[PDB]
Amino acid sequence: AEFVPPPECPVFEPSWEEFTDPLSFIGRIRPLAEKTGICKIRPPKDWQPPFACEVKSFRFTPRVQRLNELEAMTPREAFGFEQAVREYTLQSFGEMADNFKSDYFNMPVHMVPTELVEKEFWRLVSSIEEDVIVEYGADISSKDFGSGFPVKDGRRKILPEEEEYALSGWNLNNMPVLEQSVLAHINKVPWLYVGMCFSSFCWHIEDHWSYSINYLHWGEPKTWYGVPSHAAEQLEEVMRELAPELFESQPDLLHQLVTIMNPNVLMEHGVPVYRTNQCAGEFVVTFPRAYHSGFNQGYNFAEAVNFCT
Ligand SMILES: CCCO[C@@H](c1cc2nccc(C(=O)O)c2[nH]1)c1ccccc1Cl
Ligand SMILES: [Mn+2]
Repeated sequence: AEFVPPPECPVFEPSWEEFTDPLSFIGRIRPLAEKTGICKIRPPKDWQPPFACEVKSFRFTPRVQRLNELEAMTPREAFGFEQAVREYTLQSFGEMADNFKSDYFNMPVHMVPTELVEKEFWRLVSSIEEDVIVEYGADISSKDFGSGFPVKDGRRKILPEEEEYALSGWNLNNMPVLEQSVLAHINKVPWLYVGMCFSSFCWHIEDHWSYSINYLHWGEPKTWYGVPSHAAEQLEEVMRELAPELFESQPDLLHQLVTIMNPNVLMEHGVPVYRTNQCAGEFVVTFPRAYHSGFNQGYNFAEAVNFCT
């Protein structure tokens, strides 16, 4: 009855030698990681970049997420006016996020097991008797208040011990993003995600089937689910079979806005699914055409960008 956690995706702990170049390292781990879709990379213990966002000015309006919006399809009065998008700071969002989680579980936020938040998230997604609503500071451009990584653009001070991280290849601002094409001869920045408990992103692949790299700067873990690219057509078949008929014929770019599905449903149809808990300071790499989704365990701050090889 309860949620069955998928098997864990690979976790790599590269030495300082292997950590020298990200593209070479990802190319070496590819024979295994491309068979799981996603993988986690723990940097060496002494690799600790600072947080370089403009915190004093960081203001955002997170989007409202109703967990059971799809199960509710199968009309309430004044639908569409459930909750307005409101402005937070990092501090005020974190206070709201911690208060929500501690009130919901009746525990301190860091004492709640990750398996319990996971089991409760999927129960709420399919629940018609309990309407839980959360907020997600998602798709915040790094050009607004700066990247979480230090950058040498002359906008914010960089200490001498921090210059290493502004020049590091693992700095998401230093990832290659320019795809090769003839049009490029004839003629992208990271995004930020401020999460709270139960805030989520649904199943999707990247534009142009691109790689993606994701870094959790700080906070509570981000829970991931990934499908290897060799099962991409299997997942899309399961989606079309079980998606509402109103959304079944929608283009993939639009359907990916509401592609929420319990991983056990995919596993029961033969789709291989892997999971991981991405903790603060760890990278998650998604491979080409690897479907992925997930949710946040609590107040956290992530940075993501598509990169090309
Ligand atoms: C309201 C959340 C927005 O969801 C993003 C999103 C993608 C993504 N990929 C990796 C990690 C996260 C993460 O929220 O941490 C992601 N969020 C998204 C979901 C489906 C389709 C397209 C887009 Cl743009
Ligand atoms: Mn993604």
